[PDB]
Amino acid sequence: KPAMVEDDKTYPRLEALTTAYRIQQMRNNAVTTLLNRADTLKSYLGVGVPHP
Amino acid sequence: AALSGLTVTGVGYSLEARLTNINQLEMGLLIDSDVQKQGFMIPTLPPLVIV
Repeated sequence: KPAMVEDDKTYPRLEALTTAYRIQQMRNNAVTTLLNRADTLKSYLGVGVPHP
Repeated sequence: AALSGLTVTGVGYSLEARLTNINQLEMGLLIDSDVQKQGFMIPTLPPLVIV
């Protein structure tokens, strides 16, 4: 922000920052983690093979 | 007869704009004060005599 003027258009409220934070933590990173876990299991164990 | 043959074409332009630095970023004219000290001394002069 230019820090001698207050704004509501060049600056949406803190709610926008919180929304970006929540979406980033909850959706994209979690989905990436789940898919990477799936690919890791695929790579390590093969298919249909139960290890002791 | 006077205008016979004249051709007129536009070439270019120049644009006048200021940069509205709301955050301020600019040099400018400084203003300060200075003092000159000067002194003036008084001598003596040759004397008149009565005898």
